[PDB]
Amino acid sequence: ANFVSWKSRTKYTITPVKMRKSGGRDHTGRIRVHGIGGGHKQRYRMIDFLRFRPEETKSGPFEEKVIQVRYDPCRSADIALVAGGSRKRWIIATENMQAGDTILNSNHIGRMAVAAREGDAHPLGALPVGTLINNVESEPGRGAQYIRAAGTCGVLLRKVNGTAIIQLPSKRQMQVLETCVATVGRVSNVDHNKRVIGKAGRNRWLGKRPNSGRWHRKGGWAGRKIRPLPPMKSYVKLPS
Amino acid sequence: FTPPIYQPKFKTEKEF
Amino acid sequence: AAPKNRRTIEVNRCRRRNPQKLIKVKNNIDVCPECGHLKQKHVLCAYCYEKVCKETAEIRRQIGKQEGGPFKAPTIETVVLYTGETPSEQDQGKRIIERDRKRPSWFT
Amino acid sequence: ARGNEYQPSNIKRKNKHGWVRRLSTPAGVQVILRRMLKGRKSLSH
RNA sequence: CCUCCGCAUAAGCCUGCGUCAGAUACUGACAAUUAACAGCCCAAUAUCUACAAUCAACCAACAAGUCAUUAUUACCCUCACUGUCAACCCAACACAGGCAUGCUCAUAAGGAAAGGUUAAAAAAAGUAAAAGGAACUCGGCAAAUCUUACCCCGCCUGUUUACCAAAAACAUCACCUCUAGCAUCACCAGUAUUAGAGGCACCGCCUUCCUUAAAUAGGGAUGGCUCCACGAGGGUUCAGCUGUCUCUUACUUUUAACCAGUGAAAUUGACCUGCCCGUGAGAGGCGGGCAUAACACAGCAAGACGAGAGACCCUAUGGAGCUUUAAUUUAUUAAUGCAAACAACCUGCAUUAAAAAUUUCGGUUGGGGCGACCUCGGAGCAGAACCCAACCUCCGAGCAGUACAUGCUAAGACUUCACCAGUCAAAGCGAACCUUUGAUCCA
RNA sequence: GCUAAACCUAGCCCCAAACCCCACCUUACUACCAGACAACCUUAGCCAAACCAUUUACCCAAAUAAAGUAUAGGCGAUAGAAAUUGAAAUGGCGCAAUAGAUAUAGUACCGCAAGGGAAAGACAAGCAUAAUAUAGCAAGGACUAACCCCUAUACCUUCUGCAAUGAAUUAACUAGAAAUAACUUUGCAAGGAGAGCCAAAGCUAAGACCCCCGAAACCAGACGAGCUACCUAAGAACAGCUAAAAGAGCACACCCGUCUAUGUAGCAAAAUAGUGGGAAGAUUUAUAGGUAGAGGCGACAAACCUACCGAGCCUGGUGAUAGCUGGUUGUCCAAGAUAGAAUCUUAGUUCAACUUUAAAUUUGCCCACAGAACCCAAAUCCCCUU
Ligand SMILES: [Mg+2]
Ligand SMILES: [Mg+2]
Ligand SMILES: [Mg+2]
Ligand SMILES: [Mg+2]
Ligand SMILES: [Mg+2]
Ligand SMILES: [Mg+2]
Ligand SMILES: [Mg+2]
Ligand SMILES: [Mg+2]
Ligand SMILES: [Mg+2]
Ligand SMILES: [Mg+2]
Ligand SMILES: [Mg+2]
Ligand SMILES: [Mg+2]
Ligand SMILES: [Mg+2]
Ligand SMILES: [Mg+2]
Ligand SMILES: [Mg+2]
Ligand SMILES: [Mg+2]
Ligand SMILES: [Mg+2]
Ligand SMILES: [Mg+2]
Ligand SMILES: [Mg+2]
Ligand SMILES: [Mg+2]
Ligand SMILES: [Mg+2]
Ligand SMILES: [Mg+2]
Ligand SMILES: [Mg+2]
Ligand SMILES: [Mg+2]
Ligand SMILES: [Mg+2]
Ligand SMILES: [Mg+2]
Ligand SMILES: [Mg+2]
Ligand SMILES: [Mg+2]
Ligand SMILES: [Mg+2]
Ligand SMILES: [Mg+2]
Ligand SMILES: [Mg+2]
Ligand SMILES: [Mg+2]
Ligand SMILES: [Mg+2]
Ligand SMILES: [Mg+2]
Ligand SMILES: [Mg+2]
Ligand SMILES: [Zn+2]
Repeated sequence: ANFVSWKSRTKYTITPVKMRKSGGRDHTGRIRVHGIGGGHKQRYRMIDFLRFRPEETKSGPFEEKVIQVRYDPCRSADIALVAGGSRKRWIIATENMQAGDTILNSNHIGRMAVAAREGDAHPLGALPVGTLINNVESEPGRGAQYIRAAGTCGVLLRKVNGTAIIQLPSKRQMQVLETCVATVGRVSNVDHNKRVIGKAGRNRWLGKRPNSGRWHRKGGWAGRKIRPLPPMKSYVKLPS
Repeated sequence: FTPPIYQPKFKTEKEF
Repeated sequence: AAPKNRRTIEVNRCRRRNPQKLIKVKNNIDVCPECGHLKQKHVLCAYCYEKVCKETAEIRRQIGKQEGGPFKAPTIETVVLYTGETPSEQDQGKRIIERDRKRPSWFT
Repeated sequence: ARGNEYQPSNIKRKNKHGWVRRLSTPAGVQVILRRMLKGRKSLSH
């Protein structure tokens, strides 16, 4: 197929980008993921997941003003247009982020624990143990990848040496260098669980389509079965 | 079902 | 139901050469004593009728020219006059259709 | 109900069976070569 | 007198009812659609752009909705080219079908249901119907009317077997289970309130009588439950309504029949093609009787084992599909292990899986289940050479005991009806001094 | 006397020899701007093995011979060398328009496509002249005489045998291809043969003998998503009333297809009329694009993927295979019959038995006695005669 990814834009921008739906299809044109197709046309707002991104020819901790908090069609979380210095960027909004609020993005690992105010980003080394966090990086400067969905919140479980133990929302422990940045608080749109789809049409609007033949293997779906050993073959299906 | 078979048109388009 | 056997030409001849299928000879054909044309007894002579139809068509063309338009049927009688004819006392107050030919012998 | 499977459109015809698409693959080039060998008046569509 | 028709665009088609001349909207010749409509574009590099739409003003949201421009640098010429017709396209057809959009909502546009006749049957559609009003029928199907009530199933709106099934089936919100801690081609420019897969079913809670006169019909005395609403679902019912029926009739149109024109198809061994009884297991044709001038036309459907298709059973060391604890593999992937190259990556060799791949379906017993049997020997079972009652009945053998010449050789014979195989055996040599199966290949 | 009937070269087959202006890859046949993707990679399977699973000949670089030998091989079906040896050089006991090329042409036409692919040019049948006469396989025996009389259960094939199969009819076309031995007739003869091979009368040569059509399939490589299924991009449509931001109600357009009737070679290879469901949505729909066959797609009906999808279509392997069905064409004569065993075998085959031909030789069949068991019938066997 003549499929070229829509994710071709190279320069970050605030303008929503026209994104092409896939239908669950590979670049080969064959269905790779079932149950995807249609839905409301959407525009993609490029999220800057690296909260500590000091502006060009600038460095050090910087503050930013929350211009607005907006619904994002491409996420469970709602996003925040936030402006600092002479630039604007989209970030993931925390639970109580409001328009006009101020946000701190620092790389400073203070000797003492920094007062953790919801919404600001500090290196994990600077946070008190037991603080709720989100938008957690795996490596310093990689960019947030974990705890990004609406209402999610990891816990800074431990800090020893230069390594911090985080409890991901799946209640799995993760080891990250304490120099990696995370933002304080739980992600916004905390009521995303309680939303009721109500009707099949709403899922169709969200772009989920009812799809069958999801396995493509001979015989379709087949649950795993325990293959009895030769000694145990005599007891597999004992008649009544 | 067996589809109908059409004879060639020339058999029936002949003219003096 | 399909035929069980081909019908023979002998059977077919017996069928399609029956007197019921043969064309009957007409015995009402005679000769029009007027013009000597063949006519059936109860039917008008074809040639004489064609004559009358052609003359009527000419008269009606003249009538159409005189009327000049639809929905112009006169509320008065009509008289056809040929070359060398003059309206009579009875033909007074009747629209005159003038024909360029002479009065036909069969017209009166 | 059936029989009208052909819904003509010159764009689709040329894009599906045209000379350029035939030459776009080695298999289609061999299609054209077979038609030329047979002597077809119309090599492509 | 008739039409959701017409006119345009799109798409498609490609000169396909313009003129003339020859033929019976055909052939040939001649002509024609004129750009303003439409198509065919942009000089780039950068950098810009959060703020829907819905009369966009209030109100109302969620499903969150392309609108891409500006600064600098280049730039000077100017209207080319192409579509433009038609009664049209896709359906083999001048096909009652398919066919996007803008306008007209009955036309200002576009058309003609009747070739002529007659007024049979049967057939189709329609209209009307005394009295009755479901008595019809599987069923109130259809028609005419307009209502009532309740069960079963599915929560609902949707989806499906294009062309016999629209459903109780599939989906579905809701819920549950399982898997996954993560970036530059799907999932996803997402990140556990996420994503993928499976199940389940919205939700919510608790843990003999009646009906009719007659009623095989109907209704009522983690699961168990709860039917709000909805349904061309499946049952039942009141009332009404009706040609469904008692029980059919009349009329109109189509069809029909006759006249004229044009003109198929399945089918067909040949036919000079009767009835009764008999035969055969079923007769137009055979036997015995009977009948019997010859042909049209219109009906009918008893026969012509009517025609054309199809169903049921059986078979084939015929296919194909499916499932597996059928057999054979693991080439390929995925894991490991060992070597190889110095962790990644990769090669080779193994092992385990996943996914697959290839292949098969013995015989006898109305079929199937559960069986039993399949070779050999002995007896029934064949009275008197042999052979045979297969199928079948009973019994026992895959030997045991003995000897270790119970060796070697060799005339002549028998034989399980073929062959294979299996038996007996004189003479001779040598020691001593017999009573139950299986080939070839391969090891 | 109509329809017809006939014709002979247009060409073709097999050999030999010889080695054979302009436009056009974009939507081809389109005068005129930033390239870069540029190719290489065991065939498989049908089939034979009477299944099938290892296996099962296939442009080779001198014919013959070695030799179907050595070898290989579920050592079986079958496959199969080499050393060595060393062949010389413009025609038709071909077709003559259903033949010979498919060919007048890869045209017309058919298909979306890949593909498929024609026809034809120079008194047969059917009818008419001239319908028919009781009764019957349509005739035969006849007869003065057509009929009347008497006799007479169509053909082919498959069944044990009549039922069943096929056949409108004419013309043309349409189906027994070969070795191991034998036999016969020549030649020469302990040798034959124009190297090789055979030879204890052989050797050399000739003559005689082994059909046609048909699956469902399998695999390879193409072609197909202008239908349909799903998806992508960017569009469009949805009156009126009720209701009020609704997978809301009634109901147009539009989409569908509940029920009935008509239609059933039809208007239609799924339509028509009425009725009915949806009709601001999980809606309908135009345009362009995408996913391709063991694959796609599927709100799962094994549904749909160009009218025939439990697995598309085309071409090729391919003249697949068929123990099954059907067919298998001059005349005449002669001989000619039921039968055991084994078999993944009982729809087949091989051996036996029977059968046919040729040949050699001498007994063969029938049978009178005599003879064939104890346990406790009819007949049969055997053979001097005849
Ligand atoms: Mg279409
Ligand atoms: Mg059609
Ligand atoms: Mg008319
Ligand atoms: Mg009429
Ligand atoms: Mg009444
Ligand atoms: Mg009743
Ligand atoms: Mg009632
Ligand atoms: Mg009754
Ligand atoms: Mg009804
Ligand atoms: Mg439902
Ligand atoms: Mg519904
Ligand atoms: Mg259906
Ligand atoms: Mg239906
Ligand atoms: Mg009842
Ligand atoms: Mg007529
Ligand atoms: Mg009888
Ligand atoms: Mg008969
Ligand atoms: Mg009759
Ligand atoms: Mg029949
Ligand atoms: Mg015995
Ligand atoms: Mg024997
Ligand atoms: Mg085989
Ligand atoms: Mg020819
Ligand atoms: Mg004749
Ligand atoms: Mg027949
Ligand atoms: Mg499409
Ligand atoms: Mg509306
Ligand atoms: Mg609605
Ligand atoms: Mg669907
Ligand atoms: Mg099912
Ligand atoms: Mg098809
Ligand atoms: Mg064959
Ligand atoms: Mg004889
Ligand atoms: Mg065996
Ligand atoms: Mg057999
Ligand atoms: Zn006269």
